[PDB]
Amino acid sequence: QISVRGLAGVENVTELKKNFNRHLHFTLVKDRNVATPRDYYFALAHTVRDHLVGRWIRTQQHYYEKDPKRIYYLSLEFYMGRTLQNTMVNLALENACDEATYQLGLDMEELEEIEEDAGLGNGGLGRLAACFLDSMATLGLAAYGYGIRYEFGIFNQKICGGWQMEEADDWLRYGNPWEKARPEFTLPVHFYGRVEHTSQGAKWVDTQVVLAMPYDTPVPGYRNNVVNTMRLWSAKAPNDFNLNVGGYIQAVLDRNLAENISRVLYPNDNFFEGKELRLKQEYFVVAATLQDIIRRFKSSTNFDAFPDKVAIQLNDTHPSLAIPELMRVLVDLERLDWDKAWEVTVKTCAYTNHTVLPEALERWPVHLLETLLPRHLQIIYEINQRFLNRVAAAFPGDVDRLRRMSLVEEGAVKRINMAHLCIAGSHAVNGVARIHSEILKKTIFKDFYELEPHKFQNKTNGITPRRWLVLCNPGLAEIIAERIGEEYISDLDQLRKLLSYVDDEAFIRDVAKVKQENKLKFAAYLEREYKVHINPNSLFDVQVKRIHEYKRQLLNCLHVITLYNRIKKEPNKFVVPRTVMIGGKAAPGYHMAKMIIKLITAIGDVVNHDPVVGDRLRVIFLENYRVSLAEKVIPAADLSEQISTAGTEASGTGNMKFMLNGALTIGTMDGANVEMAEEAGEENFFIFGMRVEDVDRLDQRGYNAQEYYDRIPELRQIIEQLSSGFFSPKQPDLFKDIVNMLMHHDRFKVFADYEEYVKCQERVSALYKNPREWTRMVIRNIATSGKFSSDRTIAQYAREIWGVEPSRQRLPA
Ligand SMILES: O=C(Nc1ccc2ccccc2c1)C(=O)N[C@@H]1O[C@H](CO)[C@@H](O)[C@H](O)[C@H]1O
Repeated sequence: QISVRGLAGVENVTELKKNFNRHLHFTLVKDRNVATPRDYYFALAHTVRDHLVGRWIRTQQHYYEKDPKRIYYLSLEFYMGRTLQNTMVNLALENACDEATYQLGLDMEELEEIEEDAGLGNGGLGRLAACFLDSMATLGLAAYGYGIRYEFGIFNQKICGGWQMEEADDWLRYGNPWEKARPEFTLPVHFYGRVEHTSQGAKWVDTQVVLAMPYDTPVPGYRNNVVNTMRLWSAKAPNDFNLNVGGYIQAVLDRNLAENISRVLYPNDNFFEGKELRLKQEYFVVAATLQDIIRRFKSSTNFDAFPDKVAIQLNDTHPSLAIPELMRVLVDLERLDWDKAWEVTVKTCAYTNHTVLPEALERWPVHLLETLLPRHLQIIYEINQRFLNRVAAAFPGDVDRLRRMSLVEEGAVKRINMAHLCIAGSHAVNGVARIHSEILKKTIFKDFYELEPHKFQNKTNGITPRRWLVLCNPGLAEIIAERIGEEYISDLDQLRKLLSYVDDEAFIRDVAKVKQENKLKFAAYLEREYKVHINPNSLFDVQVKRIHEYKRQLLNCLHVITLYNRIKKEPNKFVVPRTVMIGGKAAPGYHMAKMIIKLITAIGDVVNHDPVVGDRLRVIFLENYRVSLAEKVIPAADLSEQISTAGTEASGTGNMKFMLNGALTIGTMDGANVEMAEEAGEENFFIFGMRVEDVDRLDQRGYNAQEYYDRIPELRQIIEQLSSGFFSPKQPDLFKDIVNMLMHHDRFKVFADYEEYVKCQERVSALYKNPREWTRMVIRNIATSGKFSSDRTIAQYAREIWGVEPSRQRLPA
């Protein structure tokens, strides 16, 4: 059908069709008379998987021969989404499979909707890991993703009476055709026990053993025949575990205790909960991974070359135990001296920070580490002592620097600061956008920066143009390719060439056409799967991301209510119609975030059924926001809401997805928004609100929300409506907590940005009245979105952190 989806050769189509029938018969044990769409999905999945195998075995054998430096990306989260379409795209099989399935009398797009998302992540940090694996394969790096195979990923969100209900994400129920169990590579992990000191070193003894079983998932590069590996550990009890009939039975049933380690992903987005189970997960992935790393290195005695052959990237502090675990192995097991072991560790490890919010930082109580990991605590104390000696020597007599920089936090409960541990034990520390990285140097890690300025770097985040353009928006990818060819898909800087098409009337028409088709298709999806009705001619105003106070979904709510009140005041006046879509999950125990969801639905209940409003304003809450839903709503959007309080969103990546797919951005000068506006030109961006400096000034003075309430009549009206029960007639005080929070304890200064936000929103509406000028500004965004490709991000990591050269050269097919 379309060019970028590859060739549908006579011979390829014939082969696909016969392997499809072979798998349906031999693999699924079905015949065409009983087969359901799910059976058809699986036969296709298995048929496409067959094409990976040859390339996967030869990629891995190639690494064994050439022995390049290996990159180990350690993460507790990999937010993968669906795999079928992505595999077809990267293998150039999409059109062939489309043809082959059509000839079998099947609709491939219908089959693609049957795949479960691999939802092994919460949000941004998890999806970054997924984009990174794609880019590393595409750039020909010898890279491995290492994490946990959660039986249950992020929960499915259902909305019931406006409230969020959580249900288990049983994603493995029908099986996962993409993974390959490797039980033969199972490894032991130790917990608890005690430390014994001998003539020749410390020994960790009397431990409980949990087995770690790896599952390998292929990661194909873009049309380069490279297939890398994502290895995910699963927890298994040993067979002498807990080993009378009641006693015998119970001992077998208690195997569950060990296997609970890999059962479920913690659903917290930017908040730290000090739970033992979570600590076990963190050690589990670290201990199993490091043994695999060492095994692979030994199959290349001399650990001097270890950092020449190994890089370990820590995705936040979650796998921070890699540092003392590497020390433990090198000192206790390999018998290296401390200082040499430490040199190796530092040169091997690097740390990426993803947030500045204090409540998100990992601070493990000492008594937890004492019981679960007694040897690691000793190594940590030893690391701390040697580190503080260096601080003392560099800043003599600065006793307060010593307590500020300590890995050990004293107080009610003693805690270990894992961020401090990572900085001390890594040769490189980076933030995820230029503004975020500067904030790390000037505020939270200022002391560490003064000690070791050379450690601190920036690596602005990116998103893969494969999943986030070609896969989810084939229409846009095609019209771009018509003008500038296909090479941009792996070299996104080439989109700049679209600047010379900004006054091209054909191109303007095509861009606007692709968007309207995306909007029609999404409007249909809402009717079919959710029986909700929207005007596809209205402006699609969307904010999708995790529900958090810092992200200020509440500021969006205030604008929405303002528009509604303005309409009710002047019903027969013209306003640009909007569909306001807000989606995202709240962490199960975050009361305020759950209250915000209820507020959103409550506004919709009033707004969507007011006859005077008509189809001029619609408020929709997008249920169960996840990777596969993002792939649908992002191409359909006109306006991207990126309205976090300046200084709080480290980078953001949703912002980039929208820019690449033809939405204009309303946002604050926060995270990557700053660099996006810089690339496109500020005139092509809807920037409003306090900058970081303005937030600082307001804090020095003290934030008084009352002041804004007193001086803004429109804001007063909204608050009074909330208090009085306008949006909750049967529970008049339902939103008292929200009002109280806004008036008295607002950490994120919602009121302070309200006026500029509403003002700027009027400028958006004005521009949308002029279709040709809207579209020309759109073209200016798409054309400057090149910097935000994860290929760029990964090449910077490779060159400035890992010390390896990316390559676009094909491996033989
Ligand atoms: O901190 C994040 N997530 C988590 C996830 C689990 C956690 C568990 C315990 C404590 C903090 C946690 C933070 C996160 O997603 N941060 C986001 O990372 C993105 C990728 O770098 C950024 O774009 C985004 O700005 C940032 O908020």
